Amino acid sequence: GITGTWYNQLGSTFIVTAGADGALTGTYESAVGNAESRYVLTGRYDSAPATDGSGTALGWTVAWKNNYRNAHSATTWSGQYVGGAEARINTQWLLTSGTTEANAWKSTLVGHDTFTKVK
Amino acid sequence: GITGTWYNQLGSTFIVTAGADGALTGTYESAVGNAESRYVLTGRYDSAPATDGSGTALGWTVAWKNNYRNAHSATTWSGQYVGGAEARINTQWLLTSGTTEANAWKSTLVGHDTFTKVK
Amino acid sequence: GITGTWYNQLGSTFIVTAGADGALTGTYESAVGNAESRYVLTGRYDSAPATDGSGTALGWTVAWKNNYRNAHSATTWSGQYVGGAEARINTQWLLTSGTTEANAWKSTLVGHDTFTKVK
Amino acid sequence: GITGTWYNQLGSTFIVTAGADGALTGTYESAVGNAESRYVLTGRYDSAPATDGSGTALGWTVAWKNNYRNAHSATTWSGQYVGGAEARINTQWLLTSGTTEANAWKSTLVGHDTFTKVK
Amino acid sequence: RCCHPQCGAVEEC
Amino acid sequence: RCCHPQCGAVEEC
Amino acid sequence: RCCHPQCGAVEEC
Amino acid sequence: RCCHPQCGAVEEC
Repeated sequence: GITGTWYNQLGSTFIVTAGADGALTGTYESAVGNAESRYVLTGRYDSAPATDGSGTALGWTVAWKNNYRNAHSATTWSGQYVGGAEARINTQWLLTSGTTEANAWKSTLVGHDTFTKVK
Repeated sequence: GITGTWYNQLGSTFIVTAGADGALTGTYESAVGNAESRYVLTGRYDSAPATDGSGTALGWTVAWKNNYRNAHSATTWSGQYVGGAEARINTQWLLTSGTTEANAWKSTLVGHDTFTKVK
Repeated sequence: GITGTWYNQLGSTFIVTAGADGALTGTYESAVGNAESRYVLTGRYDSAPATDGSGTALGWTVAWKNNYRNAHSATTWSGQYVGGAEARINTQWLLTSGTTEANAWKSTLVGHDTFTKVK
Repeated sequence: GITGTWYNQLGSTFIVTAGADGALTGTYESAVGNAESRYVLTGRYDSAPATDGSGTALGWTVAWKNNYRNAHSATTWSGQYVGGAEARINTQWLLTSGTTEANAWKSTLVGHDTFTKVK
Repeated sequence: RCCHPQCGAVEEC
Repeated sequence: RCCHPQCGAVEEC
Repeated sequence: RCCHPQCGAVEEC
Repeated sequence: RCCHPQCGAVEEC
């Protein structure tokens, strides 16, 4: 149920493939999806989740660098996939920028994203 | 400078290889390193960091399931690598457990780990 | 615009008074609001926000103990108030439980709440 | 055990008084203590913690505005007090800045501070 | 379900 | 408005 | 004491 | 170096 295209509320598109071994691979891109806005993503997920109705734990990372741009930062999303007619992936994320020692205290932003199968 | 064995304060060992493309692959294990406590990790890092003395942004994920155990959860670490005689990887992490709808509010733990090359 | 009664999506009620000095005082209670479910809250807010359309930064704390129950924990909400016809307070929170040294690593939960003037 | 002067690693001083009712009141200032860098803080703590060796849950807020300056932001610290010859307050914090709708996604920074009774 | 004040608990568990 | 890939940036700033 | 993989658990609880 | 009250700023930037 995880493999496929996902959309968040900001205007980003998450294209992912869930491997049978628990691997997550794909790309993260803008609404348009042009070459310069495409970034590689890799992650892991619980390939054998509980059957008590609980969600499927997962997480992935995107380093904001590709062959055209580099924002010297990386974001990690941690959350869970909830299946159903209105499937969704609920996450909380951490965006860390490369900083000098003096600015390390303010190197990490925290937020939350909800991804759906429909725009 | 990232490839190698890292240790945190909790007694965990992080063995990673930093690819030229920006990929991070490796294993996260207990101090003892027994097979039952070894988990796969995958992540990304900035392969072309700034040269102004800033750290190198990175992140990785570990789904807590292997061929022996499954904790139905996943942790993502977001932070930066700082080189030098006393190199370190400073991170903040998010541990999300698979939960029911009713327990989703308390599904995510947050913390911080500092990894060093020496125990 | 902050003084008054606010509701979140979990069924909790936030009754607050915003002082001219930047103080926030009030009570946090369940949908019902019985005595045993009422807790004291205190916080601070920017009493002179920017006039460029930015939100008003604020934060508050609730220690989960009253004259009837004690959950040995405390939650802090950090966020901003956005005025308008559909005013709201968007927050991210940290819930820390008192723990032994051995369980300190998993003492803090992270989440997010959105409060509105209408149920 | 909480009342008194505390110091973090960045170079900030936390002066607090723990009331019998679970209230925390005080000031947060720079190492120098000049009037322009002094800000009011208010919070709450568990006034009847467990007796099993667990820490004391607490939290406080500081809106970054005083009679001299205003940074249009607020920080909340959530953590626990651990008594002993080496007393400490271990916390994680959230710093939210007042932002426009468009910048709301990056309005909150996350970090961690450890306060001690000695510099 | 909810047994903590945060999730809006009304009665004790 | 958005100048970081995270907020869905298309144009570089 | 540790019963979760992250705190370096070696054995199961 | 520090321009925010939280990192212990003494002067204004």
